[PDB]
Amino acid sequence: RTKKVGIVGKYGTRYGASLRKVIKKIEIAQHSKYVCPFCCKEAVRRTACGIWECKGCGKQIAGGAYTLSTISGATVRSTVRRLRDAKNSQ
Amino acid sequence: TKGTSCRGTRHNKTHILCKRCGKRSWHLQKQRCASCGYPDAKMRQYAWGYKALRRRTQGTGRMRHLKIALKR
Amino acid sequence: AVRVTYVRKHSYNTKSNGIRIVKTAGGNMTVQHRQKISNGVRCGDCGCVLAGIRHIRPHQYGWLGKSKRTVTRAYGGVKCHKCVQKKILRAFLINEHNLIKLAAA
Amino acid sequence: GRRTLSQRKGRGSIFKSRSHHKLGVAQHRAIDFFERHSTVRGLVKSIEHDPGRGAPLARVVFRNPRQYGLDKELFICAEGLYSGQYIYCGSKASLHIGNVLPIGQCPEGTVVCNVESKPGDRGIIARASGNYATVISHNADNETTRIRLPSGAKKTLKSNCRAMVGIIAGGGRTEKPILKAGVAYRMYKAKRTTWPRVRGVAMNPVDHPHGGGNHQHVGHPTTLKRSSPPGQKAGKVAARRTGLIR
Amino acid sequence: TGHKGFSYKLKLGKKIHQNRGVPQWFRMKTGNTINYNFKRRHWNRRKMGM
Amino acid sequence: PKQVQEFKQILKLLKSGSIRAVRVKTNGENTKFKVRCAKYLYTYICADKAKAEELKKAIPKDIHVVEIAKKAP
RNA sequence: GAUUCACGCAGUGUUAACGUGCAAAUUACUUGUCAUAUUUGAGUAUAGGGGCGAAAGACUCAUCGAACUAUCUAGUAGCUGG
RNA sequence: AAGGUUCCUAAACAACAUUACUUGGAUUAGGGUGAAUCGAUCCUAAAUUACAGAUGGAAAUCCUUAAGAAAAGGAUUGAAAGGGAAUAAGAUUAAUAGUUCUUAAUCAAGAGAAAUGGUAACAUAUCAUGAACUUUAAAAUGGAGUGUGAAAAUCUACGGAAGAGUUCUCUUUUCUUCUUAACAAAAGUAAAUUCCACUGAAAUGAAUCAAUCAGAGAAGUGGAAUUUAUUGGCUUUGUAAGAAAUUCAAUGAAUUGUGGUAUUUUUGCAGUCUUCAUAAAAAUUAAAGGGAAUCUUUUGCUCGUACUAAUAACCGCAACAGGUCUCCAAGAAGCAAAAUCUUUAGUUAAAUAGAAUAACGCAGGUAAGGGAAGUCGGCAACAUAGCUCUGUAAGUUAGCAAGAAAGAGUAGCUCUGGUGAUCGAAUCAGAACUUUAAAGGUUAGGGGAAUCCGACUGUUUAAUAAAAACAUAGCAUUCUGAUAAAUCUAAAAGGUUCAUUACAGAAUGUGAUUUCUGCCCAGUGCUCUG
RNA sequence: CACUCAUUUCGUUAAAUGUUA
Repeated sequence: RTKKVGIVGKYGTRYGASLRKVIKKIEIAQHSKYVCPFCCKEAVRRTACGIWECKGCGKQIAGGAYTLSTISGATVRSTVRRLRDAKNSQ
Repeated sequence: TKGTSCRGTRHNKTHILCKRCGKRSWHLQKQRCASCGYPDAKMRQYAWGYKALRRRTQGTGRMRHLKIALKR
Repeated sequence: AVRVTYVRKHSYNTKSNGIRIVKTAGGNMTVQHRQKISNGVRCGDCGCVLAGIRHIRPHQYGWLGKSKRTVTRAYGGVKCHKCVQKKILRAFLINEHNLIKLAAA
Repeated sequence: GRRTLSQRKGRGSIFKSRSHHKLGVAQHRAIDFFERHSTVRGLVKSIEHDPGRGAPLARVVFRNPRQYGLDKELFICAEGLYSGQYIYCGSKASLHIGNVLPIGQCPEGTVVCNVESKPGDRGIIARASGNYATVISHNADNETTRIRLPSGAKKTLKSNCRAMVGIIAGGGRTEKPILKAGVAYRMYKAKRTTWPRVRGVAMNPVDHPHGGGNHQHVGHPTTLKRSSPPGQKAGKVAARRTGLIR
Repeated sequence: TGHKGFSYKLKLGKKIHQNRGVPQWFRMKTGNTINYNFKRRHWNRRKMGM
Repeated sequence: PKQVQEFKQILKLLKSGSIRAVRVKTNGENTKFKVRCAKYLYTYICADKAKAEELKKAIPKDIHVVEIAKKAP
């Protein structure tokens, strides 16, 4: 249908090639489905900025602005898990 | 359009009648009277308004009680 | 066609100023006043609309019969059957687990 | 001359916060015995969008420690919190995401958020989207700990200052390019009146200190002292450096 | 307006009552100088401003 | 206005002392017995002339009866 | 915060009409715009070296490069008129 | 809202409405506004104001639950468009009527050891107890777009009853009426959604305009609930034909079926999309957990209610071509709520006319041959214009340019074929023949080639400047760890951003994208960990 | 330098602070 302007085709020709390309990556992630961490169904969809609701599974999860989990919050979860193990074991 | 045209939308009263002085000087949004200086306990009078003093003061009304006390 | 007028003195199409134009005797049409559409009861946990309770205005629930504003079950009218069924299993299974885990394991 | 827009902002008439649809004040619960010496459990009932702020808010329900009833709270949601989760607040709380612990119980290197500046003041630092503070070091001699603020500055706090373990949800909000003036207009729907900013050079000499003449230019240095009076303090104040840094 | 306060309506009625002329018998009094009421008004000529 | 359905309940209405007035309207097909009670106006649609006469006899003699036809009173 | 037409609104041109006017700013045609940075009512908030301003020294009751009103005040005038 | 008696009637016409008036929104005198159910009253919103306290030389300012021996928890006011107990039809008046009258209803406040059924979802004309306390739900929540249920209006099929129109030319014809409320009932019968029971789906199925869904269980079969403008959505029934409509006779008689896979409006519903926007509260109501204790009848207070709501009742000095918020809404034709014509309703008066038909005007037109030579300048006018088919360049941020440009067709009449359901929809294609050779009555883009500026949508000097000016997104700089930064105040347990916390707050410059931002710290600023 | 006792900034329903047991 379109060569390379896939989702930012709604913007027409009026915001600059680079700005349309930067927002294209974010809008694809913002409107995509994600695997539910509790029921493993590809059904998590954003409702508001930072709120992700799992449709066929009935869970409301706080996450990133445009993705279910940020890379910064992914390391923090692993950092806290490692720190808790050290505290629990000596 | 600042002349004839803009006067068409004048259908909201800034002032209504005052309970204490009887003049259409009660500002609705300010909740006070511009003439008698309502809820303020003292009646509003100014020395630069010498005519406004002789328009509403002692003796400009009925003097229902004071007309008898002084003559007595 | 026959054109109508408001009967009350509300001249604006607000939410409480809904009307229905119905035909009357002699071919003339009269103006009614229609009620607002109301929501129903929701489970306190899952937020789902409860069955067996009508979606009417809050003051109209008093006029209903006693059995028409609730369901003959525990937490009837405030919790769904799924909401209640998990409450029963949570209550029994946690207490049973505590009985063996602690309390003379 | 006239009064600049920065001066008119301090009277707060049309510049008051548009805080009508806000959920409430987001903070920890008031500190009591059961959280100084024990732990309380709170259920995350729902996660909501607080107007005017980028991070989601959690409606946590602690039962009650002393009376009969409920204690409905309103936390700033940490990333990874979900509905129906059990979170714990107290000194002996486990080191899990979403729990509220005294800052002295967190090991060095722990990532926390909604930290208290003064104990019992219900959270000050690390409250915006994706923001956090890191525990640097502890000091048991005077019962104090060091944390790293999101701006990079280090702060020394009492060891019993409370914070929530994890990242504030909603990170990456500012990485999406606003494209339209309309979107920026809607961004301040539940905020103050600031958005359409007229440049000072585009004004007249009465309106602004930058109000120029026949050519749109400032005319005098834009770096000013901190002691400049209001109405002339326009531009960069106490600027140590200036320009595209290298 | 149709909608009005009770005391405002009574002040409207008084302005109606005062918009009347001198009665004929009053004009035949000896030494009479009051023939026409000069405090008179009409709705389309002067607005009473209340 | 409420409607009684069969022949039994109407009789108990005239037998009861709550009655206030009775109006009988004869139509081209049926006859309606409208019992004016304190709160409601109960009506019975009798399509049988034989049972209509029985209902007419059961009316207590001390109550007002209005017979209506093609012309209203 | 795509293109257009209509209900509405504006005011690009005629530098048309009128210019002791319908009007102390309007009329006609042409043109533009005609729902999300939209249009609009009511309530409410902000007041004069102040307010408000997508910024024209614009608007703040036909009054604005500092409103209106009253007092100081019969302000002073080497200047004009009698 | 504003006006305030302008409303209705009678007498009367001096003045007023640029002539006149027997007319009038004008003069004189009378008459007129009826509520338990409509509103105000009640609740709170943005906000507003008290006692005590804090502050000030003073006037007074601040605070609104914090400071209090005040208020179980926090005071006043704030909406005739927000929330809200409950009334309809017909008739009636010179004028008021969800207000009077007739009939029929509804609401509130009064008076006369604690049940069953179903596996279940859940169900039983009050039934079938349920205190303190706590919890939940309701009141009570954006917008776009698609599909669809129902009603009404319009159109139309079948069968008529009654009246009217045309009729020397025809027309079994054209037109009009054929209706029914609140509140309740339960013959018959729907659409959508969500749950429950049985069983367990792969050869994966189910389905929508689109989607979407399923072993945390699909499809199938059988059930439960709720929504659909009052009871229960529609037909039907009570009210209720006794009303009303249309006729006929001189008060009395006649009628008042059934349908439609059509269009529009209204009202719900179901899922889809969109937000760095997530789109009120309280009065007040119901339910739950807990287990303390052991049909008739009466009353329903206060205030508003007349009239205009505008080319004459309002604001502009006025019966001013200006301005001023809404509700209802027929036919033709068309994509269209466009222009044009008509029906119901309103009106023919709205700063006077008659004769004549000079110049010069204002408004609307046309024109031989030429075709911008006129002019500062194609100003003004002309011109193009709907739909279908073919075709469409450079450039480009690859999205566009584009309705590019360019070309052909279009009428009337008589036919044929395609698109469905178990008779019907306007839509499309094709073929004969005829003509004045067909979008054009009305409506209805002129196009192309370059250059400059602003990136774009948007805003602006009300009344000589609408733009290249302002805004904008993008880029960049500065300060600030909150007892802070900025900043209002004479002061202040004072105020604003701040219900906030660096992805934040505050102060600035440039102005989308692409490419690039060179050298200079002497001077004036600013800064230093000196 | 050490303390708190005026003073500053706070938080709560002034709801287990400090020392023993």
